[PDB]
Amino acid sequence: TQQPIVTGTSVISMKYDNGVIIAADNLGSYGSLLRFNGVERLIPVGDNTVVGISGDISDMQHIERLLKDLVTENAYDNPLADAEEALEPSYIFEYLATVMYQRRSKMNPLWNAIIVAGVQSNGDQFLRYVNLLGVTYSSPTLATGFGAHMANPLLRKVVDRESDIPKTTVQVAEEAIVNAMRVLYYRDARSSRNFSLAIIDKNTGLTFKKNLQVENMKWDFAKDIKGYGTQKI
Amino acid sequence: FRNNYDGDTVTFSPTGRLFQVEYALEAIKQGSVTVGLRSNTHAVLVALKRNADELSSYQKKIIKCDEHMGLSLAGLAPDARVLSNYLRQQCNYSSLVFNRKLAVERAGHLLCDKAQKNTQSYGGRPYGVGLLIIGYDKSGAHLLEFQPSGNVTELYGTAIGARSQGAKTYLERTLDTFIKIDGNPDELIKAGVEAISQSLRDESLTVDNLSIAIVGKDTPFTIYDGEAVAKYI
Repeated sequence: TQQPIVTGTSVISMKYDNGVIIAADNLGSYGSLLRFNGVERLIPVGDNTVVGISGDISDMQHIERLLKDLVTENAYDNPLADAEEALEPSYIFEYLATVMYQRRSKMNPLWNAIIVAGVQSNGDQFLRYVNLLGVTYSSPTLATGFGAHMANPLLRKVVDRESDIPKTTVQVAEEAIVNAMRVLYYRDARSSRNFSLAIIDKNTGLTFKKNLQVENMKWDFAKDIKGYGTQKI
Repeated sequence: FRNNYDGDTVTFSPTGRLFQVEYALEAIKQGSVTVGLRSNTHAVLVALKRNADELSSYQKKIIKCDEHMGLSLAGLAPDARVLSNYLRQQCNYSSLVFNRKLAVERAGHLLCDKAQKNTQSYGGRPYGVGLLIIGYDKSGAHLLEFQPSGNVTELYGTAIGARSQGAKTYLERTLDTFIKIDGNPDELIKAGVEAISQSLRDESLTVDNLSIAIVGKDTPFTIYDGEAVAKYI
């Protein structure tokens, strides 16, 4: 049993017709201190999988080492390591889910919320979540922490059910994701303006965008607001 | 000579030989014959079951390890039970932890290493059984030959046991032919029964005497015995 120290906030994601999109800002909080700003919380595994992590950063780094090892180990005595026998997003997830549940079962959890996004070898999209309790679930859209409360409602307006997937394009999806990130920047006190976004498309492959920034924010209406009730000036 | 260097597996002879391993290999040669061959869509196992009396049964020689993998044994049956059980567990681990079916090539590496440990340590003994492993994984049909020395090899076809040499030359001849028996299991099996009968001498393969197993593209590893093999005699 422990307590998170340096933490990463929301991780949001959704799937579109040709793949999945996942994003997460670059902040590493220390309580209410916005302590670190160059933290990458999206971990690419191979070229068909990206793992988004929130929660304790020290544990995130541990999961990173684990993922690198998975790649190294899968390459051993594997002549088809970059072909038929490369790591599938589902393998990477089942692995992490296993670890997450074993650790909570030993009363020593990896204090994180994880979302594994990718495209299977047969082209199928992959989006599944696992957290410190070992709980897992899939949905056309998935978000952790604050994003679960504010991103999902927005992302679900694009893909409310399975049949909305084929009707959604990368442009629509990426736009929804970028807007959600802005909303989270407005209301989440542990969020950052800088973030990374990655797309895993069954045709274009893995696109990993770094250093994005929330833009087009509305703040002007603030000038009109004064006092907290009766004040006029 | 030999007598002074064949007391245990931890001793090299003056020429670099390991007699205990070689004596274990001898248990295989004394074992009933079994054959294996594969095309590009299937892999088949044909084995001659041996009986003690005409009042006894014909000891099974094929063990299923998973829905996509199985093997045939020649030599000490108990040692086959042990090794196949270890294989069943490795296949199981792969599915439960990684939601991935174990690659036949990996299964072979695992077996090789398990046998190798009983050839470099004091107190233990080499395994006294040979195994033929067939399976369909993410890279098609496969056939492996396992020797107690720890040597495992991937082939298009092969045979082990007494008089196995007959069937083996036959396959080395029929190669270009059966390797193309794709999409037609009955043919591959017949081609197997023909290879195995090339090692007969005592009697002729009867109904409760022949044992066949197959696995492939859309065929879970299944074992056929008795009436089920009648249509092949």
